[PDB]
Formats: sequence, C-alpha cells, structure tokens
Amino acid sequence: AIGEFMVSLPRMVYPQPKVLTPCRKDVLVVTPWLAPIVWEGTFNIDILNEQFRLQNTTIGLTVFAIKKYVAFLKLFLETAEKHFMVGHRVHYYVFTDQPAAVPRVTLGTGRQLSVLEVRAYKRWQDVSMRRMEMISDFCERRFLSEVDYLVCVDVDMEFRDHVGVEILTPLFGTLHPGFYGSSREAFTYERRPQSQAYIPKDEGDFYYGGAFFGGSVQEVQRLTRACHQAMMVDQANGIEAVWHDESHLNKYLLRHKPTKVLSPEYLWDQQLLGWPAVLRKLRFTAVP
Amino acid sequence: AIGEFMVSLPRMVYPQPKVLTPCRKDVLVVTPWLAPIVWEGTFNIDILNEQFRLQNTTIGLTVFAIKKYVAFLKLFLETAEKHFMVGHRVHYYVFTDQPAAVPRVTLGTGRQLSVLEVRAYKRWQDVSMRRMEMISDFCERRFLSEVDYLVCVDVDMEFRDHVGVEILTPLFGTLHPGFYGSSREAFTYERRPQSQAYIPKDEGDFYYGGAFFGGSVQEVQRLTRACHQAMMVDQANGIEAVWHDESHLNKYLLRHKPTKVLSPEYLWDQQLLGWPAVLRKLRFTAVP
Repeated sequence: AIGEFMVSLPRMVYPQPKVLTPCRKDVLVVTPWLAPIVWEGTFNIDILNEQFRLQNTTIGLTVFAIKKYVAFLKLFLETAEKHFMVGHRVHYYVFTDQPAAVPRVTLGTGRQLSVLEVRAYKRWQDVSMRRMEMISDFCERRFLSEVDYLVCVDVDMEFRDHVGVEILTPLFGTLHPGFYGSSREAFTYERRPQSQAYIPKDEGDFYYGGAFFGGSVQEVQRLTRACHQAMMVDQANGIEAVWHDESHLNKYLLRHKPTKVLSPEYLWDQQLLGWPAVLRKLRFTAVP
Repeated sequence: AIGEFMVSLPRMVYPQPKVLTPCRKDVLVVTPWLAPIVWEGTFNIDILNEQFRLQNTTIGLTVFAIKKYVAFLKLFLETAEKHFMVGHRVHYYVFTDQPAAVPRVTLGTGRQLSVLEVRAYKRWQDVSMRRMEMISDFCERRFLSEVDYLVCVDVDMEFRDHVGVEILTPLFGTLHPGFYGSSREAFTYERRPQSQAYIPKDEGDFYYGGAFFGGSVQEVQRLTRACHQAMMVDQANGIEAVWHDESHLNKYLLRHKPTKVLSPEYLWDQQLLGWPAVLRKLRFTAVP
C-alpha cells in the first residue's frame, strides 16, 4: 500500500545526521522544486527499507523484449534478482513477441514473473507508440490491483549494484548519462514547434532517459497516457519526435515535475563513458 | 486540494539547475530518509508557487494566545500578513481565553481569521495538554473541511522574511535553533524510561522545536492525537516530560520521520543567538 496508516519505526542505532556537513560536496542533491536527487551518500537504506517494508510495498518492473532483444532477458533477470528491491515483493512483467523465448530464471521468495504477449504490429508508427500504449492499458488490466509502484526500464542492460526503495516516490525520472553535465541548449529535446514534444532552447531542467522512469501506478498511468495521446497527435500531424517516446517523456516531466530524480548511477554505459569519480556506484548499466 | 489531478505548469524561464554544483556547500540539504531540509538556496519559489497555486492550496495557521500572551497577537498577525503564504489562501485560527482582546488586524484578499475560545482549565496538567488536545479535536470541527495544510506556531514571535509554500508537505518539523549544531547526546530529549517521550542517548536524528510544526490536516491530526494520548499516559503514571509537548513531538518525529525538515531560518532567536553566517535569512524570530 501507499500512504496508509503506518506504525512507528522500531528503535534503530545509526550515525547522527550532520546538519553542518553537506552529504555531497560535488553534486546537486535536491532540485529547485525540492525533489531529492538520488546519489550514493544521500540515503540510509536501513531507514528506507524499514519505512517501505512496514507498508508492505510491492514493486512492478516492466520490460519489453522484442525480436532479437529476447537474448538480453536472461542476464537482465538474473542480475535483477541479485540487486533490484531485494527483500521486498516484486512482480516482473515481460512484454514480448516471443513468449516461448523467455528464459526460466529462478526467483527469490516473494518475487513473481508474468509474460505478456505484444501484437506484432506491421506499421512502425504503432511500434513506436507501443510501450507507452501498453504500459498505460496494463495499469487497468493488472497493475492497479497488483503493485504499488511501477519501474519501467530497457532490457539491454544489467544490474551491477543496489537498486532499491530509495527510488520510490509518486513520479521519478533518471538523468540520462550522456547529458547530466550538459547545458540545456545541448540537450537533444525535440526542437520543432510542430511537435507536441517541443521544448524551446531556454526551457528544460534536465535531460531524462527513456530507459528508466516510474512512480506510483496512478502517476505512471497519467504519464504514459499523456505520452501516448501526444504521440498520436504527432502522427496525425505527420511528425515523429527526434528521440521518439523519450522526447515525449522529457516534455511531460518538464510540465509535471518529478518527485525524485535518480542520478546516472541508475542509468549508465561504461563502454561509452567509463567510470568517472562522481559515480561512486554503477548500479544499472548498458550491455556492450 | 492535495494530490488531485494537476494541469501542466506554464512555460517558465529560469536558470538551469546545475547537476555538478551543490546548492549549499556548508549545510546538509537532504535527510538520510530523503526528506529535503529547507534552507535559502535550495528552492526556486516561482516553480513552487505555480505548483501550489494550481492546486488551489489553502493553509491554516494555528496560534494559542493565553493570559498576557494576547499582547503578542498584533505584531504576529501584522507580520504574517507581510511574509506568510502571500498570494495563497490563508485561514488564521486564534485560540484564546480572551476573544475580546484579539486585535483588529487588516487582512489581504483571500485571508480570513477565526477566534476560537479555550476553556480556562484550573489544573496545570490540562493546560499542558491543551494545545495538542485542541489541535487534534479541531481537525474534525473545522480543519478537514477548511484547509489543506496546517502550520502550528507560537505567538511570541514575528515574521521578518518569506515563509511560503516551500514548507508544505505531508509532515514537517523545524530544527530548534538551540541545537542544530549539537550532538544527539546534548539534545534535551526526555531521558527517563518511565515517560512515553523517552529517547535513549544513542537515538535521535534532530531536536525539533515545538514552536513550529505542521503538515497535511490528516498527518497533523495523527501527530497531535498521538502526542495527546502519550501525555495522558504520562499523567496517569505521575511523570511530566522535561519539555512538555515538545518532548512528545520529538518522540513522535523520531518514530514517524517528517517528509520535510525546516532549517533554523524558520525558528530563530536573534537576542540569544545573533545572526550566524550559515543563516542567509532570518524568517520567523522570537520577540525579545
């Protein structure tokens, strides 16, 4: 559950927070709208695990694996079992054109997987829209009744370190690893006014990655519905956003600010970007 | 309203957030449970005012003025009119033993004041309990139907600078100005195990001030009910906590972590503590 009556935390012994010492001296740890930006050193995972366990939290993880991308599922799921929400209830939802190609991965207690078949659409326009469309429709089919939070990620990735309840909040986006140090004018937002995803050069907080977003089921249903509807308007107008659903996600999060932002620890590519000093942990990484 | 369907923010032009520059290099701006700690430089008030105005937010401010403390109401209310939640709907609730001594203060549009008489209890024990008791009971009489958030403060104070929607959240406490730089062993928590307010020497995040707390009506009703019930147990057991309801507030916020913490900018005493460099603004201050 979310936001229900909650019992007291138990007694816990941990280091006192230091009011006159910044938790990081090298990065921004809160947005200008007072959403935490989640980096290593900002959180005590023992306090957060207590808060979320006492609420009996269930986390849904959605992933799409189409055509040759089914090959990535084995490593994705095996590493999620080691690093993603361990100790909490998890429901994996694997959307695929090939149910028989989903690997038989052994799951920990309290963790389950459902395979959901996707239609093999002939038109690339419908394929482009599919993730937002399908995530929004499965909010009613399953997610509202089954999970408290949804996490929506790309499959061609692996977990290497802890990804846990520190990310959970009504709505979150993740700093794209290509742009976290960039000026807004360099962000690859959609720049043509004819598109619903358009953002002018003087607007924008961050460049969020389409490969990792999520929130409560209600807020993810709103985001995905809005992005799907915006993509259909663009298609009717004969325009395709420069980075497809990621451009629409960025427009949505500019206009509807997220309640947490995840650092690039949560969405990284070591082949392209190495391991900079500012990343103390590489948690979820591209497969080369 | 809180958490209802919300329209997009309008286009806004403001400086891009700097991911690789800390917003403060001298203080902690997020707790270990990922609640923002509100200092000057952490927030863009234009973005926050848009978010809260679009939700039609109403803020209730409660204050108790008993016996000679009615003398403080004129300056308290006049300075609240200049600095507290300007531009948003405000309902002041003045709890007093002397309704006729409440000054006629001129209020801005969208701002109203109600005078609520308190019983002149003969027993100091009932006086000690009165604020928590009365705030909890007026949650049903008025506050649930009238306001979205409650702010509960002491009267012997004045506003000198902006106190606005950056503080609003489901549950907040304020760093007491005497203890924000102190070790937890020096915090003046209740230390006798026989009291419901007891906190051992190895526990505690912060020392919160009883003079400034608040949150959504639901969460303030829970806090005040819990504190009142805990005080009644102590009275039956013939023990009075060292700092009365402030000791109980501290026990409650240790066990039920706040979703924002306000810096001592929001609760200060310049006669006793001066104007240190770490305070960029002195917002709400003791009257000498």
